[PDB]
Amino acid sequence: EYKTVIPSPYVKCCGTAECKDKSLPDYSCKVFTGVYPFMWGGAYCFCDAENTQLSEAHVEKSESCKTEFASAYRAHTASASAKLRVLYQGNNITVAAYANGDHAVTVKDAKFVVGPMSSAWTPFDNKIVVYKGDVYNMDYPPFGAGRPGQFGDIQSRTPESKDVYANTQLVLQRPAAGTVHVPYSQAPSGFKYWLKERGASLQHTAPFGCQIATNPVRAVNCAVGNIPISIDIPDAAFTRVVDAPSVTDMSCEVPACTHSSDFGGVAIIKYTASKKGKCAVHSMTNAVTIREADVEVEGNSQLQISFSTALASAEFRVQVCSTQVHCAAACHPPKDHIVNYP
Amino acid sequence: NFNVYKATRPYLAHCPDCGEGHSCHSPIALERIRNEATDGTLKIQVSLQIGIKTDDSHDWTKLRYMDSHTPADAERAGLLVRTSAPCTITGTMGHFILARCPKGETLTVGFTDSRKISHTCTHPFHHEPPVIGRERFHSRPQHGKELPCSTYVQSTAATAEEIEVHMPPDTPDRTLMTQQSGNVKITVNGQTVRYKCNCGGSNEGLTTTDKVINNCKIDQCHAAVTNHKNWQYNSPLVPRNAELGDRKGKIHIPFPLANVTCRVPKARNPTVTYGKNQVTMLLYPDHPTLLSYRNMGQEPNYHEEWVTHKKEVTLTVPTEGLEVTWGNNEPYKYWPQMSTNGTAHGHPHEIILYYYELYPTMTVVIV
Amino acid sequence: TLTVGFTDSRKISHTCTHPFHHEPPVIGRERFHSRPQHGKELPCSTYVQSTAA
Amino acid sequence: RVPKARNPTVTYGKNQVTMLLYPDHPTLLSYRNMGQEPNYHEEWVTHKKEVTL
Ligand SMILES: *[C@@H]1O[C@H](CO)[C@@H](O)[C@H](O)[C@H]1NC(C)=O
Repeated sequence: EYKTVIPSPYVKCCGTAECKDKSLPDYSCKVFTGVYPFMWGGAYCFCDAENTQLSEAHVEKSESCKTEFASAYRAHTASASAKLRVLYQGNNITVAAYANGDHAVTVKDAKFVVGPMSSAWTPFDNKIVVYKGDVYNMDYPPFGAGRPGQFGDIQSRTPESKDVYANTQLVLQRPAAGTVHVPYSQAPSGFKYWLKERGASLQHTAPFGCQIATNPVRAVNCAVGNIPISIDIPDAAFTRVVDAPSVTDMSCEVPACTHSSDFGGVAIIKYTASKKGKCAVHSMTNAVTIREADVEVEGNSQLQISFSTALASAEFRVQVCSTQVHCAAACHPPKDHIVNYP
Repeated sequence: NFNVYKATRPYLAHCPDCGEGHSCHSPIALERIRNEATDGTLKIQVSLQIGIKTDDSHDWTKLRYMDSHTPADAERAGLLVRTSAPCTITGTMGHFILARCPKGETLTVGFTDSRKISHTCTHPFHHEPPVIGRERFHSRPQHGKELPCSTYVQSTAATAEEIEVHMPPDTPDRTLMTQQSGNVKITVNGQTVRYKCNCGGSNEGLTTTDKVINNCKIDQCHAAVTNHKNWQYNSPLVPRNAELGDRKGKIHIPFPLANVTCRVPKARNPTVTYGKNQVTMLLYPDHPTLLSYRNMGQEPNYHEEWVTHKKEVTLTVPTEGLEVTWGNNEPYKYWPQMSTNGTAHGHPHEIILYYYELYPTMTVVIV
Repeated sequence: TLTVGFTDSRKISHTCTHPFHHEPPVIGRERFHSRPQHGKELPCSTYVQSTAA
Repeated sequence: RVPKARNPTVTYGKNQVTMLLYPDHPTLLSYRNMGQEPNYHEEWVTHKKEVTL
């Protein structure tokens, strides 16, 4: 917002004033004749119509700008950073890295590399305008061509730079007869107004709902494309096959299953193993997923596993201790049609 | 102790409204209104000083006002302001007052004189607090979220916000004159007065002593006391001294600006009923509030409505999910799950329902 | 609405009210609510303080 | 007395005028042809409407 400075008008009697140009933004001046102002104690002066009035005004930046303002940037490209959680050696570990295929991060003797982002799509735009805590995709007018009553009506290079540019059609008018005062046709401030018609923020208009923050401005949590990850894992974690207990006498059964967004499937497997030990479990068909990663096996015992599927009839193999076991079942539709968690 | 206003003086300027329709001259003229603060508190510039006496003290009891080209002190208590109902004053210093006032369109100020007189002025100024957050709230809550917002402060030491003060030009008053059998008598009573008359002889002259110009009508001319002792801070209404634009003497404007957190109410959690791939949210506004919804995919499907009554709204979820923002509360996400148990595999086929409920219009036109 | 009230020598407040819809007529196109420092002048009916009818 | 109105800001086009109006309070805007046919129109405005003629 801008402040309009209009010092005390110059009054004169029996003589005439004159306009001297001022090298100030949107500075304007005018003169009038025949005005006969009156004050509390009576007429200012005697000259009935020979008197004259000179007025002038200009517009400057407001000190409030140092605290409140709207800033227009021309952000074009972006970089990606991401946070990952990895189950390693039976514990959750957090990693942070730039998701552009360059940053490499060492953790627990293993080297992780993430990115680059498959999709270059962004929710932002070449030109953006930011308020205190809001961001807007909007093509601001070019500097020095602000249209009055609209965003950019006053342009400043920086909040502290003294130089400014303005366009406000500051036209004066003849003062009311019998009174001493200065009228001004100051243009209404388009900046304050734009705050009134800002519209929807980009945190709602962004496709894929990429949450937007500030200081710094980032777009976060939007699902687009995929990520490549390369992990160099030292052999220390690796265990020779002989170390792992063997497995035999594999049987599978499904007392019931329910294709749903949750782990609605339960499978009971009878197994026999050489010795007590951990053993990984996996499903080699992408159509089905298993919540569990590994499990301890003692020998001729059984175990239960919770899994999620989408097939009406679930017919799949399961891998454990380098062995395959079939599993066939007929799931049923649940009752709910929509869920909150993803 | 923030004492820079030694040589200042109040105005007595043409206020736009002295009451009852006619506009006259009052000591409470106002010419500047600042409302850029998001919180809603307003600075009000005022003609007359406050918090001082003639001896330049700092007690808040009194305030300075001009009258008959002479200063006087009046009780600070009677000062008040209004827009539609009595407002609340918080700032009292120099020529600026910090006040907060409910939604109002005009703005008047009033005070009681040592003259036991009520002097009041008003300006039409549309004061509309900006709705911060979606929930258009009018009184901040016991419980709610906190958001940043601009506002003012009580500090009385500014940083390079200067306002010039200049020597008052003059005040031409003819009460000093009086006709003595065609002999005008001008009384000075201890000031510097320039008289100037179209009459001959001593037509012009600056004096500080009572004078007489014989054989001339009082209405012949006018004279003005030329005061140049205590400076008067610039305003558009006051005429200029007629020599140049600026004059030495600058004062800082107090009550700077900063942004602080402010509270904002949450919204009644709506009651949601259910249907096939469809959600029926019933909403209780409790006050004007915004409800928006958008798809979770590459297409927004943006919508945002204002609500003030209980609307029961229905949304059809897409296969990729849908999120709805209600007031300032955290948005709720709903994404579809499989549709129905109606379909089932068995001796009666009942597979068309399978391939319709799941992947409707697909794997069915394939049939 | 429109109410009037007064304080008695009885040190009592006596008040009455009538529902009367008071709507000033908008004079001119610009629906203005407080008259300006600067503006045009138009005729309009009104009263006066004379005490001799 | 009665207030004037903020002078609108007018932009341009082929045989077309785009007047942007700042009400500052409820106000009336009307337009009419200069010929034998009025083409009368008169609207009330309270927000900044950008109108085209
Ligand atoms: C890892 O995160 C899961 C998430 O719920 C938690 O249950 C588990 O205790 C965490 N720690 C592990 C798996 O060691």
